[PDB]
Amino acid sequence: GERFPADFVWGAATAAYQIEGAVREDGRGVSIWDTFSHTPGKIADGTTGDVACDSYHRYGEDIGLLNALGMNAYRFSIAWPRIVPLGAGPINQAGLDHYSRMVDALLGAGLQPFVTLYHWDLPQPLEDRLGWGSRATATVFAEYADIVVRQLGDRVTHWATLNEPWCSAMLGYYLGVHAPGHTDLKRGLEASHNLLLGHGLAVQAMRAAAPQPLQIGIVLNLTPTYPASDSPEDVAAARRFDGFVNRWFLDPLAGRGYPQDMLDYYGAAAPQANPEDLTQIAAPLDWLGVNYYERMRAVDAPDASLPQAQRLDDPDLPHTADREVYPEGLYDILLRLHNDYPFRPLYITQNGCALHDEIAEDGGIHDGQRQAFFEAHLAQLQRALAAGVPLKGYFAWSLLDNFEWAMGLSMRYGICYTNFETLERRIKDSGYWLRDFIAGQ
Ligand SMILES: OC[C@H]1O[C@@H](O[C@@H]2[C@@H](O)[C@H](O)[C@@H](CO)O[C@H]2O)[C@H](O)[C@@H](O)[C@@H]1O
Ligand SMILES: OC[C@H]1O[C@@H](O[C@@H]2[C@@H](O)[C@H](O)[C@@H](CO)O[C@H]2O)[C@H](O)[C@@H](O)[C@@H]1O
Ligand code: NA
Repeated sequence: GERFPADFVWGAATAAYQIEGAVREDGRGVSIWDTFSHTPGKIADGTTGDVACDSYHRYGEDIGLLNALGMNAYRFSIAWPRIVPLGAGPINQAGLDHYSRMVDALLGAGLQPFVTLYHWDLPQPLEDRLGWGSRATATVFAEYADIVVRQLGDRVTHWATLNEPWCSAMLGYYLGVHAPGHTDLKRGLEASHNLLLGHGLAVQAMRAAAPQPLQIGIVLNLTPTYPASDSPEDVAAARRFDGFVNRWFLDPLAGRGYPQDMLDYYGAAAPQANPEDLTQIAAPLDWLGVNYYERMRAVDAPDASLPQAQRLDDPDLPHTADREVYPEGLYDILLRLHNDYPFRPLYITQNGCALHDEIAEDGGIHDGQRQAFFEAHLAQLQRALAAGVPLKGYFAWSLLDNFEWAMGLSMRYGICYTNFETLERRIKDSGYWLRDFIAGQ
């Protein structure tokens, strides 16, 4: 009841800005996250992605970790700023050559590359022209996608267009906690539409530019939502939050248009989604990736910002450094995708947790709660497979401790510990647990 398919993808995941550093090297342009990180007060601990894990130079060390963990895949992102530094403008061949070498190093190690094209590092020049608030950014995103697949698509079969458009749109343009840091609902919703349109345009451009058949998907963060009580007010709140995070993206991707309950709720703040756009958004996916960290147990919050839902913590569930642990939410969300939506196959493209990790006296990192996190979530994946869910792989978040966006370097999600001063990496106990679990397969 333990065993995964022999062809199951086992990996760990990262994002370029979170790990690479070398922010001005080899022609790289300025990204929104460079601008944002360098804006006083935006990052909790004053850190930036300027060095991060120095993976631009140290990716071979990262490959060494993945090999030591007995993984058979690595999910990582390509930095648009390294490929088209102005966003819309000339290619930077040095950037493409870098990722060509990295892809070859992965394939040489027996690690399948699962490449994300957009993991939040929009070139700043595009943001100067409204960024995801402009349709033209979707156009030039698709051009970037074409450029990269033409060069690497002879070797990489598995691509994702976007990582987590809800974060880019709602955290970056509505709540202002992620780059570029805008705070307007209409801007967030407009951004969400142009992200989805970028996705659709990119799929078509990638299929046209591809030198071989590709497996193209999109990666969504999904948060299963539960009403804290069965009162109408709390059930409605759960429904609005579920629409805000999940259905807003799943439905148009599924060819169902935007969810009408949310359209009516947002009113004129929602974009004018003409039919032609929705057709483009609903391009068939070869796979869908799910990023899962937590559930939302919702109570009505009439006085809060839309969607007027607040989290009610449950005393019966333990917390990590930053979240409630709820492994069964992964089962629920997969069963929902399996039964309620058409996408298949599915991958878990990010799942992991943050702890107050410390190097112990013996030199290891004794992260038992993270081991238990993986054990429990993988148990729920076994249950989901048993129910018929077409799950084809699992990527642990993250390969190593990294720059976690607005939290900076101070929130450690790695299965490997990163010393940010020396840049040494050390496998945590949870990493060795994953190694041995995967090898039992
Ligand atoms: O049939 C299974 C595949 O269904 C695709 O979803 C399509 C969607 O692309 C299309 O817009 C609407 C039109 O009604 O139909 C759905 O079935 C998924 O994208 C694939 O992942 C899935 O394999
Ligand atoms: O920096 C830590 C990780 O934060 C996650 O963001 C979660 C998101 O998954 C979830 O859907 C919403 C609402 O429940 O909460 C956010 O905090 C990102 O998905 C990860 O990429 C990121 O590594
Ligand atoms: Na705790």
